Amino acid sequence: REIVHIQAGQCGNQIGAKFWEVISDEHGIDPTGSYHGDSDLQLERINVYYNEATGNKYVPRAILVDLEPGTMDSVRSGPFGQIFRPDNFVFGQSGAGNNWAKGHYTEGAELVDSVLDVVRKESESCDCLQGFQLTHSLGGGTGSGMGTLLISKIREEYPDRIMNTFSVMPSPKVSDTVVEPYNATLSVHQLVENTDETYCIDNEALYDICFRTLKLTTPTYGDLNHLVSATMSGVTTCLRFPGQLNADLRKLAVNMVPFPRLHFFMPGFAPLTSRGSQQYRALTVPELTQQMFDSKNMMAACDPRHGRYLTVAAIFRGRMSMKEVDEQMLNVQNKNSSYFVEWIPNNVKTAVCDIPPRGLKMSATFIGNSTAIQELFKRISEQFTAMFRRKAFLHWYTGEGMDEMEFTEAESNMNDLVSEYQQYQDA
Amino acid sequence: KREHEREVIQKAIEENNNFIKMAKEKLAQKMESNKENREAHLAAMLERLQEKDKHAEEVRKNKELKE
Ligand SMILES: Cc1ccc(-c2[nH]nc3c2[C@@H](c2ccccc2)N(c2ccc(O)cc2)C3=O)cc1
Ligand SMILES: Nc1nc2c(ncn2[C@@H]2O[C@H](COP(=O)(O)OP(=O)(O)O)[C@@H](O)[C@H]2O)c(=O)[nH]1
Ligand SMILES: [Mg+2]
Repeated sequence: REIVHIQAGQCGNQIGAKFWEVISDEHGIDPTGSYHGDSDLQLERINVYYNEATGNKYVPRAILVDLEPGTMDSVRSGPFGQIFRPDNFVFGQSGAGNNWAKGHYTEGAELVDSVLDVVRKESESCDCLQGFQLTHSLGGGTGSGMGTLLISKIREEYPDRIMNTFSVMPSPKVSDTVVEPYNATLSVHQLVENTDETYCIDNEALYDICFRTLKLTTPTYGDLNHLVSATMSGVTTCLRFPGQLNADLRKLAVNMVPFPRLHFFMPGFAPLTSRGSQQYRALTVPELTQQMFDSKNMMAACDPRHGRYLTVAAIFRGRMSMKEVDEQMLNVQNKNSSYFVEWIPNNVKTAVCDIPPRGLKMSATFIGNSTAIQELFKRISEQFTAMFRRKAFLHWYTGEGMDEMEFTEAESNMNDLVSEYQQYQDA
Repeated sequence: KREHEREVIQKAIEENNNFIKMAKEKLAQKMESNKENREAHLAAMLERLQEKDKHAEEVRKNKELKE
């Protein structure tokens, strides 16, 4: 059950690279591709993400995409930069200028076919391809515009594989340009149609977690991406290690997505750790359970008490009592059962995996399909219309051939998605 | 969606071309109208200096006629 990973633009390749660092350390693969681990749980599911090369080396099934060479030379220089298959660096030279239209229609279209060539060569070496995971942001031009172009073309070539994304939402608190709300709205329009599962990673929440909880007065993308790679490691635990469940991307979609358009997940993580400084008291199972449901541990800046949980996945990591985990999970439901829709029975499912993440004895990853996520889309929608009602900054997009109409369509699809979430929060 | 994608990029091309074309024609129109104008103001200046010479003939012709 091979997964093909794609990472696109500056943000997508920065969090992409951290992901492969983190899980590589977990599977005991070193920066040259050689395995130097102790357990065999490490290698039982290694092929979900790694291709095996002659010499018994492990090479990520990862395609690195950008319209600029900058960040990708950074990856290739980074610690684990040499583990990536070099044919899988597909990049242009012009960049995308934080402009969704350039990534999706002009610059990106020039490059997309050679990206699809690498994707095809990766797929054809797969016994049973599950599908794809894309890391990208929605606020720039490459990961946003070209990333959603790739998804639209991958779905045309592989209509029956699962399409999974980690999508970083823009925020004025960690903002590169004023046009981020435009790019994000155009992208959400694509995501609603063409993905099965998207983890909404809100730069607004990562910032607030760094500032309030981690006591970092000046968060950097480094501080944010530490949180992102711990979440990405947590949510993919079930794919990468064996459980009582034989977990894959489609079973996840089947159990998490009751209506096709409502596939935007709130991730959460516990304990929240800042980079570098470790703390030496492992959490207790009661503490993991309480924090991972705490709004302060959510990676989408949405208040879960303002919505209802359609479904929930919880993945505990470490040596712990499965009896006590079952007990604490049953306790949080039965105590706050009003926040779980009553018309999906037993909509909370929990897994435990023996291997903890690096530097923690106990961790818990939360994946929520909450109607509270509409708060994120409302936020971006308000920022969009503030500019769009004055046509501000549109010339950057009409200059690439786009029409106002296409903005009106994307905004209106995103507002329907908001209304569709409110439908089921009252149900 | 593919046909829409090629329409958008055809439109960007068509707009860049139309902008280059119109700037090209605006300029040739200005440079031509400006040459006509400058030449007409000079030709009118010479025309009346050359009238000064016809009047200088007329005046020298009178000084012989009257003698
Ligand atoms: C309410 C609910 C939620 C999920 C499931 C279910 N059923 N099968 C699978 C799931 C999820 C899952 C969720 C939590 C614990 C273990 C499995 N999952 C998975 C796949 C890939 C991942 O990266 C992470 C999780 C499966 O493979 C059933 C009901
Ligand atoms: N969390 C996080 N967000 C990022 C990072 N780099 C960029 N972003 C976000 O992505 C947006 C910029 O888009 P970007 O992906 O850099 O443009 P691209 O090169 O065309 O893909 C900004 O709003 C940032 O908030 C990063 O390393 N971490
Ligand atoms: Mg940027």
